[PDB]
Amino acid sequence: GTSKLKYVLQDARFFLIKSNNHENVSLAKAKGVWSTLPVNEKKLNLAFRSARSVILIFSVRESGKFQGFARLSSESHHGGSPIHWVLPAGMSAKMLGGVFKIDWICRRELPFTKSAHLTNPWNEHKPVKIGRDGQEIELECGTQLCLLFPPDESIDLYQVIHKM
Ligand SMILES: CNc1nc(Cl)nc2c1ncn2[C@@H]1CCCCO1
Repeated sequence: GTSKLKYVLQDARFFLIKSNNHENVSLAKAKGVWSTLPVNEKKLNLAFRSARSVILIFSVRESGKFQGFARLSSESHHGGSPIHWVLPAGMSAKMLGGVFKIDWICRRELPFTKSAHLTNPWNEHKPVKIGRDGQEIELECGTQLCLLFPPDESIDLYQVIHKM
């Protein structure tokens, strides 16, 4: 069903996450972690304290799709297990040092063609697929985008709900 998903998305904030490569999104799905550039890291840390749920919606650049979405379960933290990110042209591990823990809500893909009817008020009502890494998505647009994804029947949202 969709009832527990709607409960998790209640009063959530949504952020677009753009990755330069598929390898880091696969690593993120396997390990439950994400790292971003310092400007977005500060934005996400502020949002984590302010909202019942912060939702990251992932899109690999040039893929024409979203690769899934996840809930932040922690603020960023330094040290800890070193994540072996594949680094873009000039993106040292120092610029990705903060690690957020995340709980995946959906690991299924959604092609951009299926979201063409959704526009983001916080990006000049451009289609929601358009936006820079870290772009915030307004509540109503973000909720409807997350409901567009195929159900991920391998995920049990019971444990996610207890962390709210
Ligand atoms: C493990 N996290 C990341 N992995 C990769 Cl490949 N790229 C990233 C990541 N976080 C931010 N970016 C941005 C996307 C816009 C252009 C500069 O890079």
